[PDB]
Amino acid sequence: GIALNDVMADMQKASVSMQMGIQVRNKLVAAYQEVMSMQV
Amino acid sequence: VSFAGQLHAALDRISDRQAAARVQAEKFTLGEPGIALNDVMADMQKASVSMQMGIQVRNKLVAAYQEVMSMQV
Amino acid sequence: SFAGQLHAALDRISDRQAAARVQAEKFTLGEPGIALNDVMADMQKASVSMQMGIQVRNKLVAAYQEVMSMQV
Amino acid sequence: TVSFAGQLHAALDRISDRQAAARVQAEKFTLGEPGIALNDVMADMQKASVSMQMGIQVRNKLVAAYQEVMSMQV
Amino acid sequence: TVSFAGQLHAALDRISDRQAAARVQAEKFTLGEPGIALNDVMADMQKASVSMQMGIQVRNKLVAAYQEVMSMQV
Amino acid sequence: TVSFAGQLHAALDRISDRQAAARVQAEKFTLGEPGIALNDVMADMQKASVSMQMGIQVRNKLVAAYQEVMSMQV
Amino acid sequence: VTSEQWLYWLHLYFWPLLRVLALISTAPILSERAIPKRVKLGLGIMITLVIAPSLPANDTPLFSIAALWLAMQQILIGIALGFTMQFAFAAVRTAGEFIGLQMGLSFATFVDPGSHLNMPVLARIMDMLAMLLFLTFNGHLWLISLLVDTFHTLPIGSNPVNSNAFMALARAGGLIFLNGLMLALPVITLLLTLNLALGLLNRMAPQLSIFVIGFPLTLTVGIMLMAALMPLIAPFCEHLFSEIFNLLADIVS
Amino acid sequence: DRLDAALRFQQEALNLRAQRQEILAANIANADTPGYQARDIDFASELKKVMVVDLLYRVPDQPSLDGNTVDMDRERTQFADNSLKYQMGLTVLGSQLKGMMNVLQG
Amino acid sequence: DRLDAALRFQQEALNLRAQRQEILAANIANADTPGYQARDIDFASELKKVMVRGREETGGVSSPAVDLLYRVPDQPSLDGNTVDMDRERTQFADNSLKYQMGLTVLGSQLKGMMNVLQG
Amino acid sequence: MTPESVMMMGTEAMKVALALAAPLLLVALITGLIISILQAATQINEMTLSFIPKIVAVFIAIIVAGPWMLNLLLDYVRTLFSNLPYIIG
Amino acid sequence: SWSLSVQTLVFITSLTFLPAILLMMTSFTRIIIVFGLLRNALGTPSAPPNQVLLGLALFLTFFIMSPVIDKIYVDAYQPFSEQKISMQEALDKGAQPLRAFMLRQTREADLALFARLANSGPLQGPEAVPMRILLPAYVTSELKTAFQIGFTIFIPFLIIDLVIASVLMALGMMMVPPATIALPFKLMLFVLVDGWQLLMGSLAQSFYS
Amino acid sequence: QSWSLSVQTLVFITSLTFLPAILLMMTSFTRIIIVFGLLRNALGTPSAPPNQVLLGLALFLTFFIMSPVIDKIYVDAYQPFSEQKISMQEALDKGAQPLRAFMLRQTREADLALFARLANSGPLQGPEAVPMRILLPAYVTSELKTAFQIGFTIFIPFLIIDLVIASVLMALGMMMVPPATIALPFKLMLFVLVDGWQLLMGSLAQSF
Amino acid sequence: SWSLSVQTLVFITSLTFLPAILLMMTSFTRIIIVFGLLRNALGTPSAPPNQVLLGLALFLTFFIMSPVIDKIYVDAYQPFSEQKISMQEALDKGAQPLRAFMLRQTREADLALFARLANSGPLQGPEAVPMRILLPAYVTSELKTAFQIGFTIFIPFLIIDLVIASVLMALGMMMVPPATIALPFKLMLFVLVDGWQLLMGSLAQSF
Amino acid sequence: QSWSLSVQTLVFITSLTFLPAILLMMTSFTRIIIVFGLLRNALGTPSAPPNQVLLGLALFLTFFIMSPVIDKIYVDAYQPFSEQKISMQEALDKGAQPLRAFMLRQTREADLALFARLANSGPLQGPEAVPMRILLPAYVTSELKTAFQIGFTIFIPFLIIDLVIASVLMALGMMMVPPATIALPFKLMLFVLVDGWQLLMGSLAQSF
Amino acid sequence: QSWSLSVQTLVFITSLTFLPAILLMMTSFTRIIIVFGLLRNALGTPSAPPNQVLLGLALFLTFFIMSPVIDKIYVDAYQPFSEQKISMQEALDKGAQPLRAFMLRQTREADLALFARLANSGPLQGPEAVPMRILLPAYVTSELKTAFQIGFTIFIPFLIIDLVIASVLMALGMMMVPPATIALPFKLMLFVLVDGWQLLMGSLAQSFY
Repeated sequence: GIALNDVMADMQKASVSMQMGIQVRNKLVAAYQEVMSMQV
Repeated sequence: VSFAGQLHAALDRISDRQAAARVQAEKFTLGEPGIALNDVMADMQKASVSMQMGIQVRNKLVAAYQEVMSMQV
Repeated sequence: SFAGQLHAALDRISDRQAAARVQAEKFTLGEPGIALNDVMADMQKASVSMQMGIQVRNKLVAAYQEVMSMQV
Repeated sequence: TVSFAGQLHAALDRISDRQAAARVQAEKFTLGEPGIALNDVMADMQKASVSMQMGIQVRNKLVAAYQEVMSMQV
Repeated sequence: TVSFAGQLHAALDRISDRQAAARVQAEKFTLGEPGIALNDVMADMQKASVSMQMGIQVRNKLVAAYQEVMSMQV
Repeated sequence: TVSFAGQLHAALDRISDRQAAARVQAEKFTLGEPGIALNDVMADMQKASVSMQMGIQVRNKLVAAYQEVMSMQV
Repeated sequence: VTSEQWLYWLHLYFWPLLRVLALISTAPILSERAIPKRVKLGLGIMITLVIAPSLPANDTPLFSIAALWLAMQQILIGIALGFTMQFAFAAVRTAGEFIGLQMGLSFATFVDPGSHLNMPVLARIMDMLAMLLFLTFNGHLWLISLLVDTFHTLPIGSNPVNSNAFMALARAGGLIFLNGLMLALPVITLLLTLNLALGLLNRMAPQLSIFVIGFPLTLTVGIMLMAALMPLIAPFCEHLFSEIFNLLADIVS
Repeated sequence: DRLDAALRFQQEALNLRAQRQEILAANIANADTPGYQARDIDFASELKKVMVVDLLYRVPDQPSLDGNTVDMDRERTQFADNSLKYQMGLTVLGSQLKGMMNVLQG
Repeated sequence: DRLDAALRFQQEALNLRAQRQEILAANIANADTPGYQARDIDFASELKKVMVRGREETGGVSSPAVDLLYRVPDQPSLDGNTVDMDRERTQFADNSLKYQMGLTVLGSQLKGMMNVLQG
Repeated sequence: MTPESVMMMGTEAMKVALALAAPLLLVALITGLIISILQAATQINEMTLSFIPKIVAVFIAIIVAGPWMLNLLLDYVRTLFSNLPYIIG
Repeated sequence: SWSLSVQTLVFITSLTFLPAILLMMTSFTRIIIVFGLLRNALGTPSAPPNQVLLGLALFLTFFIMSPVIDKIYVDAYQPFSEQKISMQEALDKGAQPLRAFMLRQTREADLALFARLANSGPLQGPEAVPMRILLPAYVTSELKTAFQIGFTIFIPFLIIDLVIASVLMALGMMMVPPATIALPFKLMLFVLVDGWQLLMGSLAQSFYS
Repeated sequence: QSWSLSVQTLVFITSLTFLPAILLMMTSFTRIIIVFGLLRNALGTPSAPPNQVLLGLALFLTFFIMSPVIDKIYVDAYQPFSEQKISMQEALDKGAQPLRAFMLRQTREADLALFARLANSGPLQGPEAVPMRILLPAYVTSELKTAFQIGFTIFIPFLIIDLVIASVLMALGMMMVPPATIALPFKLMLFVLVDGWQLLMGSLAQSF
Repeated sequence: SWSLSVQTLVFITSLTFLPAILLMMTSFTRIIIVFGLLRNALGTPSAPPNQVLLGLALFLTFFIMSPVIDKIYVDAYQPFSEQKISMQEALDKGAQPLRAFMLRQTREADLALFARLANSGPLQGPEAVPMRILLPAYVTSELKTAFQIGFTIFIPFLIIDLVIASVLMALGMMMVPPATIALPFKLMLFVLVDGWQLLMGSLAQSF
Repeated sequence: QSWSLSVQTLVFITSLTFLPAILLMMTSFTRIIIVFGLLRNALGTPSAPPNQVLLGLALFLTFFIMSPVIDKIYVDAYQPFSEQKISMQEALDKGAQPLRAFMLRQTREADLALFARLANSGPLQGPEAVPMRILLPAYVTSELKTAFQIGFTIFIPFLIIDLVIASVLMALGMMMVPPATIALPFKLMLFVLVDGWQLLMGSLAQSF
Repeated sequence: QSWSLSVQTLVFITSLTFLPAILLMMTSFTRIIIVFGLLRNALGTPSAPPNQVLLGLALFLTFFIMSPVIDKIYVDAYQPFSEQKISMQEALDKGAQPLRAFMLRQTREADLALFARLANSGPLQGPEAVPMRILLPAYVTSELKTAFQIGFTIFIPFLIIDLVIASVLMALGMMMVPPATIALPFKLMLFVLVDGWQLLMGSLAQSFY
């Protein structure tokens, strides 16, 4: 069956990919709120 | 079936393994025939490894939850 | 100018990372002439350079945000 | 007239001097110099590390104070 | 007539006296003064470390609380 | 009628009486009173240590939750 | 055993979460700053937990430009839905502000445009009345349901897109004005007549009128007129919500 | 306390091993006393009784003239075995406590 | 895809280290069995093979698709096994250190990435 | 909860506003009209002398009817806050 | 049952989600939104230094959730602490009173919508609703109720500004800001009509009704 | 009976987390800070003195007001506890008394009655029967109400100046000027010629 | 191709400048200024919320960038997958449509001024204008274009206001303010002619 | 009596934490900052000089004004401490004296009396023995009052300009012409011609 | 004599935090954005171009203005630093001189004299010996004065337009017509036909020379 070598490696990736998604969304949301907080 | 179900299944499996190792250790300490010290010690080793795996999974899972709850909305 | 200097710095950091990774890869295959201590030292130097780049990026981004938040 | 820039420069020079002295002593000890002992080398390196950590912490506190003061609405 | 600065000064001074006493006891033991036991030296050193760590934690909590109180929008 | 303060007091009491019982057992075993065994002394001390670690971890979780709730803006 | 494939779960739970949270941050009432951020995040997380297992999971890696295109698509869909919904409240605010400006409530804008002195209090009154009506008609549940439904029409997977469709949302900018006039056409008209009446008074003995007799009379008349006109917004409120909703349904596809 | 229930079995086993170790060493020490009977305890039954002591006489193997029934070989083997089992119980109890600790550390 | 490809070499090397250590432990276990030729794998060639073509299994009783080669015996033995204990324990220790090296490299890379995704 | 209830409470609210503002506005309007007709009769025309008695009249209006407004608005707010948990949906 | 190590691990992990329980399963949410809206209404966006409002909301929630906590303790925590009910059954036993409170206040339309979105079968009675349907339905109902309460709260504080602006405009003082005049009067109103006792009692009734 | 020293250290270092909460909810900080914020709003300028200065000044005022209570606590609880004459729990119980009296003296009856109604309290009896968990929210509510009462009457003179200046300006004819712009210097003049800061501190201190 | 971690760092760093890209590189400034001036024209500085105007400008910007986005997709998004071209060269190729667009929308005078501000003498060709000289010139050209469009919008509303005031004066009224009378007529003219859709059509035609 | 080195560095870092509070409540930063904000409000340009520019100017002016006090602290207190001549406690006590003297020079006796009477301090003979806990709030209050006085006085010439332009526009019949649009350029011209910035900074420095 | 690598990295990262302060108090930025803050007031539209557009335009103009100074710093100081022929201390000493000269040429003598007197500095032999603590605030003061001069001069043609339009409106008996709304489109006309933005930026750049 699946060994610790594979389990840990995929677990870490998934953590890395989730962190990347969170950071990119945070950047996009911050940019959008900066645009909408404008004064026209 | 679901993620909570999978986590519950993993916890039950780990606890069952630990309880089996503990019961075999108590049976050996009891003096009942047929139980070898080799098997007791190896099963305790396996139970410790499984506990450590569960601890690591919990640590990461908590870290990921904290990361998500920090996400800006 | 300034963008050119930033590009040069990023290129140097990435060359550091690539050299360290290639040396570790060659050492993994068992190639002779590459020692473990050199591999570890190069890896740590690459990590230090990358952390310096990250810190410089953070300071520059904070400065840009502070400048752009002024009330004209 | 006491100036804060002069004091900061003096503190940085002291930290750099301690670090350089420790580094020079370690380099000389590696080269097989007779009149240098290992315990002194390690103790000097640890003292230099402590001094540089103190400098880093003071810089962090100063930067926090400056960023708090410059974030006012006047 | 209770002054919080006075109590902070008292606690800081008490920590200082504990550290100085442990340092002087170790100093005297090193010089080979009869009547000093190694176990008591180590015990008093560890007590001094515990007192200093308690002071560090109290300072951390007070500074954090002051920064949370001092950053509210009035 | 439940009481969270009462529950915390009961838990702190449980920890404190466990620690005091282990301490008194060590007291009697050091004094030389018959009937006390060294392995029991060590086991009770380790049980008290585990209980205190339980308390420390629950404290950490509760303080973190309270700080995150109180750091929110309405 | 003990697999727990994490990438599959992450890719199944991520993109629906992105779309739901993008709608949440812009949809009216669900995007108001008074809600704590964690409440909004938890609502999005729970909605995704309910919805995602039924959807086909995507396999594009998070470390690819395809992931960036997907994220841009979800953000676009969510903000488009929320903004098209917000257009109705924009129209109500416009109508209220215009009724208030014909009240003479803020006369300083005619002399100093945008001079940090403006109080569209009627606009706020009818804006919060419109929010109360939207809450009553359960518009937010509909919004959530349509956010779910746009999957069948437009799946998570990158799909090609159209053009004049965007114009439609931009062209919805006309409705804010058009429907706005439809809310202000009766009352303003009578106010207009009142002002006309005041003109007849000024055609008599010069000066000694307007700025001394016109303002209180027109203020009281506007107050009681639109107090009587309050029962009228609710059918127009439902009309506005229906317009926004079926425009969204027609154009999102 | 629930913590006691988890560690009750190993603590009782460890205490019983220590008591039986003392009894065996008393048998060794009194090997030369004429008229001394070699006493021992049945580990399993007493462990049941404590979890839910009485001394049993050892069956003599060789008849001595002074009435001493202590046999060197039998009790030396039992002493070594009890030492080994005491070490094993210490190992198991320490492992359980260390696991309970790494669950909490963080 | 990009992150998966960047971390694939060290991950595969670490998996091959694990399989080689399983083989070496099997050799150590069978060290007193009469008529057992010691088995070992060529790490570099099998590592390149697994990278170019993905990992595969004989069945799945399951086992890897690695080529189990025979070790040349040092000195003869009447029972008929070629497990020389010095060679086994040297390869075991070397594989141990190389597996720890792989863990260190992979952990360093993953931190080197969390540092970036850390703002 | 029903839209009829929403519009009824809105209408009652804004009639309360009308009752609060009607005395002051009406007093100001009457003073302005009186000063204007006096100006027309006397053939006097300055746009500033109509502003003088208006302030005094409107300020007296709070003296006389101010307690009534303060008692009406407080009663309205009190009743609204008391009936808040019965118009929930 | 689980091993003691597993039980301790689960207990420590579950201690993390306390803010989530407070925000998404408790009265705290519609005990705050109202406070934020009221603070927006009076024109003092700082006034009660937040922390003050958070502490008041925490005490109000503790006073309001008292019967639910009592029922959980008597039915789940007491048997669990006395080794009569296992750790994996105390959670299930205690999740029922909270689920019932979560229902007593969760509207229908939301329940129907989230029963449709899950593609679940017909729910003839409330006893067939799982937590996966009740959670977001309760959250949405609480948000809507809080916003309704706040929006009927907002009306008098805008009425005062309206009448202030109209009175200022009657006399021709068109360049006087109305907000600066209205703020002291809004404070006077909120002082006079027991601003907080009435609001506190109204919120508490809004829960128990 | 006494707690172990490890338990005492744990409780003592955990209790320091509630220091901002104690200062805000339980002391005079809330009323002073609310009055100060309302006074800036009333001055015509929203952020003339930085929030930091006002926060530090409010902290000093709170310390000076509460110094008698702190002295009573030190005499009753801190001093006999530090000399190892009473336990920790009994020291806390004894030291809660002067703070309870201070909280009661400024507590509205209606607030206490309401929060006793919501806590199912039945036969209360002596003012010395109110529990801390009932007394605290009533004290907070009374403090908020009192701060609002002080603020809305602090607002009065500046409204008087604003109305007088606007009326004079418009009656004179210059109706296109912004009255607030001309009024702000006069608000500052009134605040400095009355000694507004000193008198305001005197009033805030006397309010207790 | 350089390191993946450096690529992640650069990507997340470049994500920060998204408002800068939207404002300086696209047309968003033009639509936002046109909307602000149009709002100032009708006499109501808060009739449509700033949020709604910003979102409408965002949608208009997305449509009017759709051809440039398509060119970017053809030149950068697709070949980055087939790996015929990738990395910084593909990034420059994808940025090329943005130049072409910004060259199209930029006046010659602004580019000439910003070149003589950088001492770039040998800038002879018009497709090799550096970004440093192209960007602020493009922004200034956008400001001028937006102001011109705002004045063109202003003309009819100014005419209506003047006509209303003239009729009020001719009819004998000397005290009635013409703004109150002219506001609803401004709105009925704006709605009746359907000003909004023609305005967006002209803006799209304005490129 | 001398603190051990670890305690000394703990005190040093903890004191460095309190740096903005010392700058705001013990130096001349607060008065300069308040006057600058009021001046910016007075010109009709609420955001013309960015907050960071004015904050930097106030910081430099504060450093220049407090240079004599810092020199006294260095010569009398810090220099012997750096040469290990005196301990940290006595060095801090010696360094308090010049700063207090400076703060006492710029405080009002009425505020000192208010805070002394509020704190129930016993009779104090002369300025030699006044606790810092008493002097700091009184100095802060005096600084606030002085800053408001200076700002209100500064508000006068711009008020003159606004009134004269409004009257000139009104006497011409221009009833609906707002005076702010015409007054702002002339306010800028007035401030430029009188060399306003350097004159105001010199006046602020001379008042200390 | 050279600093250690750790100290050099610490100093560099610490000095990276002062970037907005350096930009405001040492470069051209202060004069530019302030003028923009006034220009948007002169046009009658406080909204104007958005704040971020003006800030970025000022940043680009500042970079173009300081291109010679940046080039001189790069040549004289940073190039030996990269090519290892200088230390960090000597680089900091040498690179500031061109920037000090740039600051001095735009510094009014009166402000410099004021800050000398206020620091009680000794007799400065010549410009070259002026301390930075004296040159920085004096430069900021002169910068503010020059920016206000430029802004007031800018305010002129729009005042001309407003006065002419108001006089035309009043000469026709149209007394009740607010001239601001009428004159705003003509201000936009004036800024468009004369190419106001390009002319203003050219004037600013030439002013710094």
